[PDB]
Amino acid sequence: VALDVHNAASAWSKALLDNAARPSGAIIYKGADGQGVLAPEQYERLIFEMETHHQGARNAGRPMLLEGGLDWKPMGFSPSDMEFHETKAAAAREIALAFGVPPMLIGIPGDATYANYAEANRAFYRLTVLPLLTRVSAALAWWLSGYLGAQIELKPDLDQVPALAVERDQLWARIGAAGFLSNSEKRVLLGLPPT
Amino acid sequence: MMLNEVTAVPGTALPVAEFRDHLRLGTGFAGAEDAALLSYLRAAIAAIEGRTAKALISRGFRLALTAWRWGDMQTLPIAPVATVTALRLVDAAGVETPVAAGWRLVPDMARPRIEALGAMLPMIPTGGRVEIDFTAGFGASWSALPVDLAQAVFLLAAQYYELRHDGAAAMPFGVMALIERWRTVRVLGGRP
Repeated sequence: VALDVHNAASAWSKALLDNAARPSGAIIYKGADGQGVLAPEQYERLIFEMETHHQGARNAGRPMLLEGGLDWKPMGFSPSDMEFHETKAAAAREIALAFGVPPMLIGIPGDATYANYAEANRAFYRLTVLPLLTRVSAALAWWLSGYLGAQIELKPDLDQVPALAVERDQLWARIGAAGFLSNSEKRVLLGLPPT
Repeated sequence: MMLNEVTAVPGTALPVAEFRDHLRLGTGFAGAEDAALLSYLRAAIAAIEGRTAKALISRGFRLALTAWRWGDMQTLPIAPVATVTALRLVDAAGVETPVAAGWRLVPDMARPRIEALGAMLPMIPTGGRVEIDFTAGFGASWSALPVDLAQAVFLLAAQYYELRHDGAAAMPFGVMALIERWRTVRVLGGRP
């Protein structure tokens, strides 16, 4: 549903820029009667003084002598910005909610849930990447081990990955400052071969 | 900018005979002499050629102005123009030297304008303001007019005849609704 709200609200603004008549105003010619068109000698005159003198950036404010019968009624365009703007941004985040990405990574505007991207990238590789890749690599581990005789295990390393470095350095600071246990006893905690 | 006319219309070009056929003919009594009727048509031509900025009998004008508006322009006010006669360019005292080149009359009912060739228009001396004599109007006779404009003269000159002072009495195509398409529609009240 949120894909269809996000597609159509971006197609709302796409269409609205392509089929919408705003006028900057209207010159109303009622006439002596209740209705009256103006002659083609008058209409070519009225375009020429509207084109040359009253349109453009170079003509902003010409005081526009309205004769008897003529009138300039300026139109507005009252909903200008933000046609389905917050329903699109909420739809743009409930797409990111389902796939599991946090909104900081792809660039969704909104509130700051995560702070400084080192915890937003670490939340990405722990909530929706490493749970996803450990289920694919475990299915590669069983299916490929039907071809060679020995059963193989094949799991992601969750080390030398750059997003879990804030997970890793506080581990190296935790047992590294634990000075009571010996040097061969803390190499085995970090996954180092003791020498 | 004065724009006085050279010669008035003679009255033998005005339809004082066709006005009484509008006035009392077909329905009525077969009243006043020609000098009373002719005082009401030219009082109704001059009311419509002032509201619509036209000329209707094609007499000759003289537009004497002191500064051009642009250098490729100076629209002429009386609308249906033909055959600008001369562009006299007097000095102070005025030995009265005409010019004969540089401009083109552009006959146009919208903006009858004088539009010099290129980008430069004949300049004006100090004190010697330039005069234009032109012959603006529809035709020399009355049968050359647009008939709706000629009818609104008769609808108005029969109003000035059949009721004398400013008394009491709008129909679909009245006097106002017929001359509303010969009036000048301009929406520039600005600097240029």
